[PDB]
Amino acid sequence: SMTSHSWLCDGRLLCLHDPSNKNNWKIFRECWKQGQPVLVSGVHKKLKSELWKPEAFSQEFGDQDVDLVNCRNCAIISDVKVRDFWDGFEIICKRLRSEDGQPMVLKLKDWPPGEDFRDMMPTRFEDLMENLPLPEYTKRDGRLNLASRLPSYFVRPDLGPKMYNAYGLITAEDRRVGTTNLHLDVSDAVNVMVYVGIPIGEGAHDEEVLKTIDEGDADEVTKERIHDHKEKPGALWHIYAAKDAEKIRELLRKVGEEQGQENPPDHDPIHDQSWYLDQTLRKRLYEEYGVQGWAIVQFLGDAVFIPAGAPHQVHNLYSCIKVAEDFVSPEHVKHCFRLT
Ligand SMILES: Cn1nc(-c2cccs2)cc1N
Ligand SMILES: [Cl-]
Ligand SMILES: [Cl-]
Ligand SMILES: [Cl-]
Ligand SMILES: [Cl-]
Ligand SMILES: [Mn+2]
Repeated sequence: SMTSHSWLCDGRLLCLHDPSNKNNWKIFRECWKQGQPVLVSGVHKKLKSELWKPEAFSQEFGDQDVDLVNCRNCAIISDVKVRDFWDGFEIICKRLRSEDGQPMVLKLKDWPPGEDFRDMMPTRFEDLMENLPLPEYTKRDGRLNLASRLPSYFVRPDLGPKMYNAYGLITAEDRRVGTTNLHLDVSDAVNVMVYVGIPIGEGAHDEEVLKTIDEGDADEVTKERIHDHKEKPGALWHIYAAKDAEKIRELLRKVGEEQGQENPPDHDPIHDQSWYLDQTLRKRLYEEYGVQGWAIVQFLGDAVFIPAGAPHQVHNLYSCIKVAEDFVSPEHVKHCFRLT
């Protein structure tokens, strides 16, 4: 039967079921005030599916010049056509290959560039902004979004949204690599999974996705949702409370020193965006510093709400198109203030 909501992460994560329910705020606001992330399912059912396909991006924008990132080694592939990314999104026999002859795992960097999403793709901009959940928080002019109402004493977010496009990680060795490394933002954000590409035939890797979820830190209800099939899993997130950010910095300074890095005692390994917490490092964080996080699998149409100041990282299980909007809720405005 239909219900308003359910819990994941052993009761520590709110999951809202109806993205356009006018009463969502009554359930959301207490979890949000406590500094928790929140998940909202079903946003894909609200969107125009034909606007969010890889083949349409390639057809409309394919002659644009872009840079890619090789996720496995952070090498930059400079000044190639955006069709070279999109045509290999799902069809592995069309993907760029490294020197070893293997298909690469690529991220499309800064596309659309800077604040250009609305100008480059006005129909996509409308379809997304009209269907975002918790619209009093997330719309540019929502009553609980302070972004347009704050003086220069506050760091203000860029004009959005921003698109995040990358292939899925494939191999056992790939399990320890991030799509987006551990970092934090001084604004709140909502991140929507608008498309998941699961390759079939020549380069299918469904076995190692299932091994990754079964051997990892996800909850039993999350593990249930994977094994049911039915919905397409996109990306594995780890999110940490803003209050735990300095303990995470302490662990990463200690690990950097063990690995013979030479860093000043005050350097900020979260701001550097150079680390992915693999299973070893997540267990050490819990055992040695007493810090627990939230392990979240973002399926097609799931919106992840990330609180300002919360360290987070992302690992794509399959090829993903994500679209994210920054906002400034009153609950977390302290994180962007420029004094004390
Ligand atoms: C590999 N795989 N494929 C699926 C779906 C395909 C179409 C709907 S759901 C779910 C998983 N885990
Ligand atoms: Cl907070
Ligand atoms: Cl458009
Ligand atoms: Cl709302
Ligand atoms: Cl990154
Ligand atoms: Mn982020």
